[PDB]
Amino acid sequence: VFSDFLLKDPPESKYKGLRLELAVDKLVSCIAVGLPLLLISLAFAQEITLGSQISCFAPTSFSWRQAAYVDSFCWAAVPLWLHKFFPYILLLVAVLLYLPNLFWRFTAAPHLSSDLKFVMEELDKCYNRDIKRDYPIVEQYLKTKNNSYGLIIKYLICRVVTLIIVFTACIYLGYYISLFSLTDEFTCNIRTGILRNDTALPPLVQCKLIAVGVFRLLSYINLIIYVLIMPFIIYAMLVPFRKTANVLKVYEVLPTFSVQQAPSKTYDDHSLFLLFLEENVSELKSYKFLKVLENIK
Amino acid sequence: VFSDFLLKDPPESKYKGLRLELAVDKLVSCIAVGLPLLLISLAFAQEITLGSQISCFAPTSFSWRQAAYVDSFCWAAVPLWLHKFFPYILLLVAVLLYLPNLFWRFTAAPHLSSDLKFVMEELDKCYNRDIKRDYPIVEQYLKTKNNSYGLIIKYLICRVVTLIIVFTACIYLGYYISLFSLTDEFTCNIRTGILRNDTALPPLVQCKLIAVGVFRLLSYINLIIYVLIMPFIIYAMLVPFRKTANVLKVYEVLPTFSVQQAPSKTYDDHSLFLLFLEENVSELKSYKFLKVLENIK
Repeated sequence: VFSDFLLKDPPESKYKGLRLELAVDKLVSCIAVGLPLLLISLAFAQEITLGSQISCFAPTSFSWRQAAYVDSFCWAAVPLWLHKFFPYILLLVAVLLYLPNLFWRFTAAPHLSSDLKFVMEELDKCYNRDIKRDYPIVEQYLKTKNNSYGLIIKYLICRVVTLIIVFTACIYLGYYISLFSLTDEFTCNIRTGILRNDTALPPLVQCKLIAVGVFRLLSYINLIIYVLIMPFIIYAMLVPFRKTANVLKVYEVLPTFSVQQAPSKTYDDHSLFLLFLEENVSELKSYKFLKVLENIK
Repeated sequence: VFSDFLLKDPPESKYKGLRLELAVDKLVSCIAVGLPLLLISLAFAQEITLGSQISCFAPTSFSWRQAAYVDSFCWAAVPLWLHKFFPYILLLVAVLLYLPNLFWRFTAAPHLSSDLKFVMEELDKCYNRDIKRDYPIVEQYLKTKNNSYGLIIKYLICRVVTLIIVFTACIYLGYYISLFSLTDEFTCNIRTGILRNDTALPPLVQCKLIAVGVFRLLSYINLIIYVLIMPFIIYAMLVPFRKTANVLKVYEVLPTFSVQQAPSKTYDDHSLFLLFLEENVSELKSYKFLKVLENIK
C-alpha cells in the first residue's frame, strides 16, 4: 500500500508554464486597462500641441496679460468639471482596474500553482505506474476541496470589483456624452471681487471649450468597448454554470482510479479548481495517451 | 539517535520563491507608495501645460515685464503655502513610505529566509524518513524562538511608521480641503520696499490660484484611499490575534513528531514566525500528503 507517498523530486523545471488565469479574464483585463491609457496618451499629446484649454474673446482695450487674465480666470467655477477633469478620471479608472489582478497575483496565484503542480504530478505518476490496491490520492485530495471557500471568494472579489468599475465608468462617460454635445461655449463673468464696481471692463465675455470634439470621440470609443466587454465579465462570474469536459472522467478507464459518482456544481473551490485544471490540461502528458486509449475501446 | 544531524545539501535551488511579506503588507505598501506618484505625475504634467502658477490683473499702464513682475511678486508671502508646496508634500510622503520596506529588506529578510528554509527542509526530511527514537529537531528549534524579540520589534517598527505617515498625510490633506474650497483668489500688495511712496502703481491688485480645482480633486482621491487602507494596517499590527491553521497540528499524525500542548499567542517571535510559515506552506511538499492522510483516518 504505502509506497507511493515518498516525495522524490520534480525531475525538471517540468511545468514552468502553468497558466493561472483563464484567458478570458486575461483578455478582459488587458483590454480594460490598456484602452484608457492609449486614449489619454493621445489626449495629452494633442492638448500639449494646442497649448491651451479655452479661448475667450477679450475686448481690444486689454493688453496681452490683461487678456490672459480673463482667459485663465474663466477656466474656473451646468457642470464644467465634467470637462475640466476628463483626462484624470480615465487614468483613475485605469489604475483601479489594474488593482484586482495585483490582488489575485499576490493572494491566490501561488497557492493555486502549488495545487495544480501536485495534482498533475500525482496523475502522471498514477498513470505511469498503472499502465504496466492503492489509495485514491487525487480523488481524496479533490474531495478535500469541497467545503473550503477561499479561492472562490477571492475570485468573485476580483470579478465584482472589475464589473463595478466598468459600470461606473460607463455611466460617467454617458452623462458626459449626453450633456456636452449640445454646445461648446458659455458666458463668463470677471468683475467679482475687487473690480466689481470697475466700469473699465465688459459686463460679460464669451469663451469656448476647445477639446469637446476629441473628448466626445474618445468617450464614444470607450463606452462602446466597455459595454461590449461587460457580458464576458458576467459570464466569467457565473462559474458553476460554465462548460467543462470532465478530464477526471477521461481518467477513469484505467484499472484502479475511480468512477466519479455525480457532481452538483455548487459555488465552491471544487468547481473553480476544475476550471483551472481543464485550462491547464494541455501540459498533462498522459492525457492524450488515455484519450486515444479510450478511443480504441 | 544522532544520524539526522549531518548537513548534506539543498538538492536544488529548491525553494527559490519563498515569500517574505504577508501579501497584505505588500498590497498596502504598493498602493500607498504608488498613488501619490501617479497623482503628482499628472500634477506636474498639467502644470507644465499651463505654464503658470497664478494670474494677476495688472493695470494697462504697465508694460509686459512690468506686469510679469507683479505676477511673480504675488507668488510669495491665511496660509498660501498649503497651496504653494502641495506637489512636494506628496513626493515627501511617498519616499517616507518607501523607507520602511527598505528597512525590512535590509535588516530582517535574510534571517527570516534562512529560518524558513531550515524549518521546511527539516520537516520534509522528517516526514520522508518516517513514512517508511529521534529527537524533536523542529519542536525544539521553534521552542527557542519563544523569548526572543528582534523579529517582532522590527515588524512593529515598520507597521507603526507606516501608520504614522498615513495619519499625518490624511490630516494635512483634510486641512487643505477644508481651507481652500471657499475661494480661489486674494488681494495682493506690491509697493512695499522702494516703491512704497510711488504713486505710479495701484494700491491693490487681484490674483487667482489657478490649480485649486485639480489639487482639490487629487486631495479627495488620496484622502479616501488612505482612510480606506488604515484599517488593514491596524489589523496587520494586531499579530497575536490573527487567524491561523496550526500546520504544526496537521504534522502530528505521524509516529514520532509531537503533540502541541497549548499555545498562548503572546507578542513574540513564535507568533510572527508561525504566520510566515503558514503563508509559505504552499511550498512544503509533504503538507498535502499529510493532509489527505489524516483525512483518510
